[PDB]
This record gives sequence, structure tokens and C-alpha cells, in this order.
Amino acid sequence: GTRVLIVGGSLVGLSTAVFLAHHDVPVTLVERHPGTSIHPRAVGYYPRTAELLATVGVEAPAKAAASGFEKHRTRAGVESLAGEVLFSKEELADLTPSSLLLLPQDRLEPILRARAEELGAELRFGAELRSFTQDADGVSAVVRDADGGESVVRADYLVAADGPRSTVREALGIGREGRGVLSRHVSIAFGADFAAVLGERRYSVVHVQNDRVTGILVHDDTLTEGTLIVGYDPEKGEGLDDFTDARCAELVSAAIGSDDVAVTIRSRFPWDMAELVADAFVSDRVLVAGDAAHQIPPTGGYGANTGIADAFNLSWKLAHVLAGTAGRALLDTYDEERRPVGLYTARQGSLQLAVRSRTATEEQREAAHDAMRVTMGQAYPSGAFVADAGADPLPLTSDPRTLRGEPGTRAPYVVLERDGAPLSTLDLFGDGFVLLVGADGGSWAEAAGEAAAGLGVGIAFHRVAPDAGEGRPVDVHGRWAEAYGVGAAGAVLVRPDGIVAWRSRDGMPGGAGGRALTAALRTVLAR
Ligand SMILES: Cc1cc2nc3c(=O)[nH]c(=O)nc-3n(C[C@H](O)[C@H](O)[C@H](O)COP(=O)(O)OP(=O)(O)OC[C@H]3O[C@@H](n4cnc5c(N)ncnc54)[C@H](O)[C@@H]3O)c2cc1C
Ligand SMILES: COc1cc(=O)c2c(=O)c3c(c(=O)c=2c1=O)=C(O)[C@]1(O)c2c(cc4cc(C)oc(=O)c4c2O)CC[C@]1(O)C=3O
Repeated sequence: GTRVLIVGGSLVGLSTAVFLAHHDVPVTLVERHPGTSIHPRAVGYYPRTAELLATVGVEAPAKAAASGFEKHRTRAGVESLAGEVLFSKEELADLTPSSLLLLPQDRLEPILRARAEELGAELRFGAELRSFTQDADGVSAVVRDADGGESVVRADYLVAADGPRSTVREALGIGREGRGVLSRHVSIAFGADFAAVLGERRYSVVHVQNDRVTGILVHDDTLTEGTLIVGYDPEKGEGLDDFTDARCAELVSAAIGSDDVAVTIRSRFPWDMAELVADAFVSDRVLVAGDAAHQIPPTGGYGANTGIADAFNLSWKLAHVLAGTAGRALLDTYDEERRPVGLYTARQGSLQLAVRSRTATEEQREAAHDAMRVTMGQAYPSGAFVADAGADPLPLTSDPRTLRGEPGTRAPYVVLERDGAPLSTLDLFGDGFVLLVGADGGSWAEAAGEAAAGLGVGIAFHRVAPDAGEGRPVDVHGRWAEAYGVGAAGAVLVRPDGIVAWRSRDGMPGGAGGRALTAALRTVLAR
């Protein structure tokens, strides 16, 4: 009945549901909580992440849900929101059609929830994975519902999106490396009349510091929902269980600094700033994604972004394995591609935490990469692609403006037109294998036909040429070939996740194009 089980219906579990259901994979997701968390959590989604979301219709609604917060331009440090202000302060179109999506997770998640439900994913909230076993043939998972009733869900594969304390990762005996837990915090979600204390003021985030509370205070677009994130010191013997609703009300009220503002605590969650990365992201039929794979220090919001990229990477791979078009070893490439990225990003988070706390060495500041290089400039060291002979390999990240369609990299953004209507290379990707070809590369259509037929996998052919053709992509400014690092007679095979899989810099005479592409694609699909 149900073929991929996801554990966790936070960001990554749901990005997984949307991506698997996009690819016509039967998904059951389980989330122990009765819905998606009202806490804001990770608030910035970088252009690359937005592009990923574009492929499943999530960018436009998320951009719409984000304009409410676009006004929230001011960062400040205060004694209390009602008290004294101590301090207050206030991509680009050749690379990406997307901008930074300033949207809290509690707004992005319901969008992903809706889209997953539309694409036919089964989402069981208030449902807890107790334990699981895996054999040669699949995975058997014990689910306890809200009523306390248990059942065994049978799946081909299990995706662990169950967060930092992932009982799956632990059940599998996958350890973790990194600098570990830096600080322990509690997120306190509450309802309050922010307007009555804000006036015309709108903040992104407020640092609160007075005798009774230190912490990070956020308000939503509506000025009704707020979060207070506070430290606790286990050296003082403080823990989570000290954050009783009494205690939570007292902190929030001292952060507001009013008394007259009625506060309703909705929930507190524990939240650690940590650098901890799984040794392995794949254990036979279990795929570890998200905070379960990589706790990342939150400065730059790399965690939530990395985890959606995890979900995007593994999703089509599972779809290809489940449909018998890819060898089971295709999934191993999830680990090969995303673990180095996971580990690199987690360390990037630590550099940023160090640069922001003003405790970085010039070496930490030297090694800290632009967020666009971290999220868009990735060159997978190895995985589901075929490298170019002779062309020197890329490091893990580069300036994404220097990338020219090297296999293992984001197939570049090239502005096109179809019947006068704007488009890009990116609009072409996300649904299946895409073969793109230059002006002189008309023969590569037969090439795509042969490989598609030979291997039983769809290959959407598009020639990119600088003069019209009704319903044909027009290379408006004649950039495609240069941008993809091929001649006008060349071809570039793009994976479902928009990563370049293979290319021919030159044309291939006769059947050679078809034989080569078949072998290229046979390798990427582990066949
Ligand atoms: C309170 C809090 C505040 C945060 N604040 C920030 C922030 O300010 N900045 C930032 O960059 N990141 C922040 N994060 C982290 C961010 O939310 C994650 O990086 C992002 O959501 C990716 O995590 P994930 O979806 O993989 O896992 P998580 O977000 O941890 O979600 C894991 C989910 O798995 C579920 N689960 C666990 N065990 C089971 C089980 N047995 N059965 C079913 N479901 C299970 C949990 O209930 C949870 O919903 C915060 C997280 C929390 C919890
Ligand atoms: C020592 O110095 C620090 C240490 C930290 O450990 C730290 C930290 O951990 C931070 C943080 C910090 O400033 C610091 C910080 O100074 C925030 O600034 C933060 O990014 C943030 C939040 C919400 C929003 C909402 C909106 C719309 O837009 C934002 O711009 C926005 C955010 O940007 C919620 C908290 C946040 O995610 C975060 O975790």
C-alpha cells in the first residue's frame, strides 16, 4: 500500500513528502505532534532553496506568505519591548530568478503540508514511530496513533526526518562527529497583542536583556503570535522541565515589559545550537535527512536550507529505485553527495556563529563563505553523475557565478522565451531527466529517444537556440552554450534535482550520441 515512510512532519519530512509525491511515490509520513509547530524556527530560505520549492509550486505561495514579514526590517536590543531600546539597525538577477524568502517555518510548513496532501501523500499527525526493523525486502515500523493504538507500517524505505535526537539514527548505530552542543535553549511560543506595545515599530528580531530574562524575541506579520528563545545553563542544574507554563508566562511577560498585555503560552520546545553530523546518511533501507543528519549552528539558517536540499536529492532517487529504472546503489549517492555538504555546511554554521558572536580568528573569517556559495555553489565530490575527462574537478563550493554546468553542479540559470512568455532552464528541470542541447545539436533528440527507450526512463529533450520556433525555448541573449560549458553542437543531461549528470562539449556523429548518453545515464542510474 505505502512505499516510502517518512518520520517527522517538520520541514524536511514534509519537503520529502512533497518531493516523493511530486514523483508519484506513495508516501506515508508520521509526526508524533498533532500538527506542524507554531514556532518560527528557521526564517530565511535562500534562492537555491526557493528554486527547489519552485519545482513543486511552493515558491509562489511562500513568497506571498512572506510579504507580510518583508516590512519587519529592524533588528534591536532592548530591556523589554515596552521598555528602553539599547540599539536598533535596518543573489541578483544574472544568477537566480529567486530571492531570499523571509518566511518562518510555521508558515512554510503548512504550505508544504497542503502541497503534499494535493499530490496524494498520506500525512498521519499525532502518530509516533516507536521502533522499526529492516530486512532485504523493506522496513517494518511500529506506529502508535493519538488514541494510543499501535500498527506495523510496511515500506520499501524509511526516511528519518525525526530531528536532532533522531531515535532512528540512534537505533541504526550511526554515530556523529562535530564540535557538539554549544548552548541549550527553549523556544516559548505565545499569543499577545504586539500592536499595543509595538505601535508603528516592526522588528525582524529583538534581543531582550533585563534582570529577569535574556533571550531572542520574534513577532509574526499579524502582531498576534510571538516567540521567546531563552538559554538555560546545565552547569547551574537548570533543565527543560524548569520551563513550566508559570515560568514561561513570567519570562514572556518580562520580555514584553507591560503587565497590561495578556499573554497565552501555546507551547515550549527545547532547541540546541550544535555542530553534530551523522557518520552515514544511508543505512541499507534507512535514509537520514535534516537535523537527524546535521545539526548546524543557526547563524545563517543553513540547517533548514541544507535539509530541504537533502529531501530534494534523495526524493527522485527513491522514485527511480522504486520504479526499477535505477539500481539500489543510486541511493548510496545521497550519502556521497549530501554528507560532505552536510559536514561542510555545519562547519560553515560554526564559522558564522563565531563571526556573529565577534569571537572569530582572521582564519575563521577567511574560511567563512557567502551564503550563496554555501547553498548554490555545490560541486558534489562524487555521486550520480559522470565527470568531464581532463577538466580539473571543482571544490565542494565555489562562487555560483563561476559554475558553467560541470557535472555534480546546479545546471545554470539561462533566461529563455516560449511564444513571447518568459522562462528559464530551471522551469525545464524538476520532473524527470532533461537533455538540453545547443543550436547545432538537433541530432541529440534521437540520442535522447534511444537512451529513454533503451533504459525505460523519460528524457525531456529541449534544444536551446537563439531564434524563435513556436513553442520552442528561445535563447534570448545567446548565453546557453557558454553558461553550460559546451559548444552549440553539445548536450547537457540534467537530473530531476537540476544537478548536471553528464555532458558532451561537442556533437556526436550518428549513433555515438545515443550510445554515449545511454552509458552516461546507465552509470548515473546504477545500471
Ligand atoms: C524550538 C526550535 C527552534 C529552532 N530555531 C531555529 C532557529 O532559530 N534557527 C535555525 O536555523 N534553526 C532553528 N531550528 C531548527 C530547524 O527547525 C531545523 O533545522 C529544520 O526544521 C530541519 O529539521 P528537520 O525538519 O529535519 O527536523 P526537526 O525540525 O527537528 O523536526 C523533527 C520532527 O520529527 C518528529 N519526530 C521525532 N521523533 C518522532 C517519532 N518517533 N515519530 C514521529 N515523529 C517524530 C518531531 O516531533 C519533529 O516534528 C529550531 C528548531 C526547534 C525545534
Ligand atoms: C552572539 O550573537 C548571536 C548568537 C546567536 O546564537 C544568534 C542566533 O542564534 C539567532 C539570531 C541572532 O541574531 C544570534 C546572535 O546575534 C537571529 O538573528 C535569528 O537568525 C533570526 C530569528 C528570527 C528572524 C525573523 C525574521 C523575519 O527575520 C530575521 O532576520 C530573523 C533572524 O535572523 C530567530 C533567531 C535566529 O534564527 C537565531 O537563531
